[PDB]
Amino acid sequence: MNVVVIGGGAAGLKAASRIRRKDGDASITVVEAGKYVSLGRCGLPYYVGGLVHEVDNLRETRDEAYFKKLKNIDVLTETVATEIDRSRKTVKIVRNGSEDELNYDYLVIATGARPAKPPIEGIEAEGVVTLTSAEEAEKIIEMWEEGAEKAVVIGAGFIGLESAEALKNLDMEVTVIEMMDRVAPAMLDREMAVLVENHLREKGVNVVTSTRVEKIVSQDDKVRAVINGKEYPADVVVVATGIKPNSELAEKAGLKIGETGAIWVDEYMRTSDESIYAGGDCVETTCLVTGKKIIAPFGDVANKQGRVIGENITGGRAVFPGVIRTAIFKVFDFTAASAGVNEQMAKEAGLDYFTVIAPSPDRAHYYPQANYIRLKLIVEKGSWRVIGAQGVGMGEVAKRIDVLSTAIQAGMTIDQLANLDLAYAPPYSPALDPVITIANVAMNKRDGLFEGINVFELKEIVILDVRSEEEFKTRRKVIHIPILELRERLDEIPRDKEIVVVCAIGLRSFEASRILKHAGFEKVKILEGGMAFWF
Amino acid sequence: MNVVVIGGGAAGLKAASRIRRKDGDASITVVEAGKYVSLGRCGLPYYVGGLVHEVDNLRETTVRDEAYFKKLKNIDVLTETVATEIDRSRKTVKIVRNGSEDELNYDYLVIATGARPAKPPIEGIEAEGVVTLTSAEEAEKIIEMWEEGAEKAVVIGAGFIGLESAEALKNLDMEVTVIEMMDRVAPAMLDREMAVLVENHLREKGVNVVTSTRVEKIVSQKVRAVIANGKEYPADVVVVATGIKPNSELAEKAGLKIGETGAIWVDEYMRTSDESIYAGGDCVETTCLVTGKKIIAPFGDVANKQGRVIGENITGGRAVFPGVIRTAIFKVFDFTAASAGVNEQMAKEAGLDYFTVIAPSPDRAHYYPQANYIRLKLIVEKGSWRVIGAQGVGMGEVAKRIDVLSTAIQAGMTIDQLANLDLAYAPPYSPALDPVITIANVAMNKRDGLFEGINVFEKEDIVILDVRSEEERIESEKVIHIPILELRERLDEIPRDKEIVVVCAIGLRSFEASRILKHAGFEKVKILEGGMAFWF
Ligand SMILES: Cc1cc2nc3c(=O)[nH]c(=O)nc-3n(C[C@H](O)[C@H](O)[C@H](O)COP(=O)(O)OP(=O)(O)OC[C@H]3O[C@@H](n4cnc5c(N)ncnc54)[C@H](O)[C@@H]3O)c2cc1C
Ligand SMILES: Cc1cc2nc3c(=O)[nH]c(=O)nc-3n(C[C@H](O)[C@H](O)[C@H](O)COP(=O)(O)OP(=O)(O)OC[C@H]3O[C@@H](n4cnc5c(N)ncnc54)[C@H](O)[C@@H]3O)c2cc1C
Ligand SMILES: CC(C)(COP(=O)(O)OP(=O)(O)OC[C@H]1O[C@@H](n2cnc3c(N)ncnc32)[C@H](O)[C@@H]1OP(=O)(O)O)[C@@H](O)C(=O)NCCC(=O)NCCS
Ligand SMILES: CC(C)(COP(=O)(O)OP(=O)(O)OC[C@H]1O[C@@H](n2cnc3c(N)ncnc32)[C@H](O)[C@@H]1OP(=O)(O)O)[C@@H](O)C(=O)NCCC(=O)NCCS
Ligand SMILES: [Ca+2]
Ligand SMILES: [Ca+2]
Repeated sequence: MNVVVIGGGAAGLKAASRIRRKDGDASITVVEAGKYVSLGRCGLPYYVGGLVHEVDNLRETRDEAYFKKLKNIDVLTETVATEIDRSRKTVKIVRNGSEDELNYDYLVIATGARPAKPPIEGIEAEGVVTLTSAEEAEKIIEMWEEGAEKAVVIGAGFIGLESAEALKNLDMEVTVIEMMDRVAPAMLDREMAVLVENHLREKGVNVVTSTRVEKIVSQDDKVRAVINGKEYPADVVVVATGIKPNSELAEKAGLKIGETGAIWVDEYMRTSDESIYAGGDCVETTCLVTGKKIIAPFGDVANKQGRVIGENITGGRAVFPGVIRTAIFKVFDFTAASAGVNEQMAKEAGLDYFTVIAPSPDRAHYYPQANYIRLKLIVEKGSWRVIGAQGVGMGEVAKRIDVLSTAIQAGMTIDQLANLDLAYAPPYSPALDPVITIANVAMNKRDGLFEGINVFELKEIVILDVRSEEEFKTRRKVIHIPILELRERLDEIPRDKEIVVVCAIGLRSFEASRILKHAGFEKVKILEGGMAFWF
Repeated sequence: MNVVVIGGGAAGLKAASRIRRKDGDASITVVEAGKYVSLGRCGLPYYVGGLVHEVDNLRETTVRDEAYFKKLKNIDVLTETVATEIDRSRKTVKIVRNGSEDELNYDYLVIATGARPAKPPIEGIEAEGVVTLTSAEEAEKIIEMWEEGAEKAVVIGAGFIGLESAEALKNLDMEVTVIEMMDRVAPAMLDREMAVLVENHLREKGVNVVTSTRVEKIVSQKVRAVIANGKEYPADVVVVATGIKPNSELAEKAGLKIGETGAIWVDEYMRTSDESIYAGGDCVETTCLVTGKKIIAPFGDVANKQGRVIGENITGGRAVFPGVIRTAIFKVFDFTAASAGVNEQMAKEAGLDYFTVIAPSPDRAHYYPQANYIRLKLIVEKGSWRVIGAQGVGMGEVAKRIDVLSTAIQAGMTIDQLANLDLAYAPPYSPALDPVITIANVAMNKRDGLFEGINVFEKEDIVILDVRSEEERIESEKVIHIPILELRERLDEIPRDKEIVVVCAIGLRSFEASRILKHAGFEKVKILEGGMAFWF
């Protein structure tokens, strides 16, 4: 048969490659609009930053010849598909300025997504870019070659912050302007995003939240951006404020657009027309924790979908049930990562939930280069199914979020979580993995064992520092009694007042809280996270 | 309530601690036969190897002795007190402390006596220089014999303890030999195809290894070990790492039930025959969850999980420990080796009909710096399509993929649901499709029959189709070289007569070669799953 696919990225070409494997004499035409094809855009930041030496490192082991000689896939570069005709099973295209028509039996719509442009003045001014194409990344390189030293990023998304770091590695002053309460809003709660935020500031990236941008001042077509009513010079601006899926070829063909604005498909990835599969960044998908439909615009999602499309055109049955939003990005020295549902979207899903956060050693506390990762876990009440997890930190958080991610897709309970046999040795984890121990911490709050509160809760009431050595401390109703000294002292403690137990990262806070309870104290609050989030 | 606990292993003191947090009034007494309470054994190798400066560190928080457990948890820890007999009718425990004999009254009793090292019945096994890494005493015995100038060593056992000892001892710039009776290093964890990698990294790091050899005698004056083939290996230190025995003897002497393994039997609640007697840690029988088999999982993580549930039910709860999956990990030099779930040998002895697949893949996006290629092996059950075991070895982050796959195995995931698993991907952390997702797809490619793959084990007429660019490789004998990007065209070269075995660097471009020829109708085309990596 002949298959025509509209794309050129992860989705398009993986779909193409799998159909080639299943059928060796199907006719596969991939229609692409740009010069480059199969480019590893999921790296462009690390190219700007210098980790990657040249852009062709993100297409390697890859021109049209590669796809011809290897897979016998005919890829037409710099050709636009301008209309789909489902009645004649045709795709009209433009090439060399002379139009033509491709006839298909199966068709892949894999058109990706474009950067959403905030409707504001000066957006098209020179020096305002997006990190969507090789070309735009390079332009950032030429303006730094030409004397650019100040940068504004709009948006603390993972693309935003990675272009923040990429740009600071160019020795530019970076300021990031975020619309929301905290940095990385899709992935994190305030509670946690504080950390990331302060790490950025500590690396010379300035970060301002809960502000829009009003205008982009341009001189001779340059820049400076008006925050709240402030100005932030800028020789470049990268706009990273979300995406908008390239679905209009699909809508103008009668294909069904779901409430995200993106092409609706089913589990099989077929679109409304049976002959017409679509997948990747242009397509809607289901959040399997809540079942709401969303756009999960990631590269792993794209390969997974594009393969299921490939398999189906070839006659098989394969499903892509949905996603859970497990994302991860890398900041200077911190990792941040998210799985399942966070507090805002757990709220908008109507789920009754409870929250617990417990940081833990990376590897054996005594082994060299052990770090403290900070995990927050969101558990659904009654069922006790775990519905979200998030992590930020200095050392190895990615593994904990991968395990908690597959735990959440398993619908595991904090009960069956706590006894998950994990791979432990002193260089890899402590005896009970951070994921284990926060399972236990969830059940100590659930079982009402301890009553627990976060750090935003500032009401300054007595705070007890069950610590022991102050090099970093808080100023003050601060009474200090070492945990080891507590069984004995305990006299200072007053009672009849709210005492909020506070240790270094909350372990000893727990072990005190229960000590006080035995004592007879009525109000004891343990500070989740501990001095881990005090800053 | 007063609760007694035999031994301050991990299990013993986590059990006691969990009780303490839920009951401030209970009397908790812990009896310990040795001087040191709560030492972290899992770190003694890295102590000997020098990563950890002081033995005492393995007992720190940022020294956690009886005064610690008294001042902080109001737990009465009795050091150097041996528990000699338990009597369930009397509900008492006889202790000998100070060469005097007393008794301990109890309402609930916890047995957490751990395991002693199994000692192979050999002549000279009690000579000087022969050690186990079971206690801080034996560990610093090693360090002092090196201080006195020992340079030759022999390890018996390619288990994790033995292997960690090989690296620790070689870090002292000694010449280290490992002798293991079975055909492969790390038998309980790995298969031969995988186990050879670990082996070869050991020899390329200068710890020499002899497999499929027994130890027959130890000579002395002060050591030297004669090995099978009567090969004699000089020795100035030997560590025996041959396995363990659960310290369950007071239990059967008290009439409690001993399981088929020799360890104390426990139910899911971690109780024994006597309900007043809970038992956990290295002395207890456990369930392997994929096969239902009864086993001994003498690991520190299972010890603490049990210890917590034990403490939870003494203190009026409902704790459950269903078993384990035998997910273990060790580090040898620049390599990491890990297993979860069932292994080939244990799968056939469990009688399950399964298939296997091997597919190495990059640590991170190939263009990102410090990408390594981990090797994953996946054992998937027939009919169900459940993933029942995985092994991974390599330089790079393998541990992540075995933690995720171990989770999938305990959740009963099939390769079909494994392929869709939403993981955390960004160029510095994984490639677009994580190695786990890729092996899932390669498995569904075996099950779907799209490729016939065979392992690193070939003397039959056949042409080895080599797709690669630079040959720096198999050398020869029926090898035809055609790089993959020219293969589409150059075909009347590959004789459409003989069985073809496509071999590439990692196994990936081979799959696209094998399918290319499938289109060409070659029929008798098979593939080397694993790639060039599994080769000598
Ligand atoms: C800077 C950056 C960093 C990223 N980092 C990550 C990350 O860390 N992790 C992650 O998971 N994801 C990341 N992504 C996202 C990832 O790139 C996308 O999810 C993935 O590229 C999806 O590709 P796709 O095939 O859906 O669309 P694309 O890869 O965008 O492919 C679009 C192609 O379609 C072609 N096209 C579109 N419409 C037409 C038409 N009408 N006619 C002809 N051709 C057309 C265009 O030529 C374009 O070549 C990142 C993206 C960017 C930009
Ligand atoms: C060198 C080494 C490295 C290891 N590495 C790892 C690893 O990397 N990963 C991993 O998962 N596991 C590892 N382990 C295993 C881990 O130590 C065990 O799983 C764990 O120690 C078992 O806990 P336990 O308390 O049951 O045993 P133990 O901690 O040994 O507790 C036994 C205690 O009971 C006391 N006792 C015993 N009998 C009596 C008696 N009759 N009277 C009084 N007291 C008694 C003994 O004094 C001892 O103090 C390692 C073990 C060793 C030795
Ligand atoms: C690679 C790309 C062109 C598709 O090419 P592909 O041939 O389909 O993908 P691979 O190179 O890994 O080979 C894929 C197949 O070989 C298989 N394979 C077989 N043995 C294997 C082995 N030992 N190891 C790895 N893969 C193996 C894989 O399972 C996969 O199987 P499948 O055909 O059933 O799907 C596409 O992913 C792309 O466009 N990448 C650039 C866009 C992108 O992802 N950007 C993100 C930037 S980080
Ligand atoms: C340390 C030991 C005695 C257990 O004592 P413990 O006080 O109960 O263990 P911890 O120090 O971790 O404190 C654990 C408690 O703090 C809880 N906790 C509460 N909030 C926490 C937080 N924010 N972070 C960490 N722990 C927290 C833990 O869940 C746990 O409570 P719980 O199990 O009752 O539900 C035992 O593990 C041991 O002997 N370790 C050495 C033996 C060993 O592990 N050897 C292997 C060498 S690596
Ligand atoms: Ca994802
Ligand atoms: Ca384990």
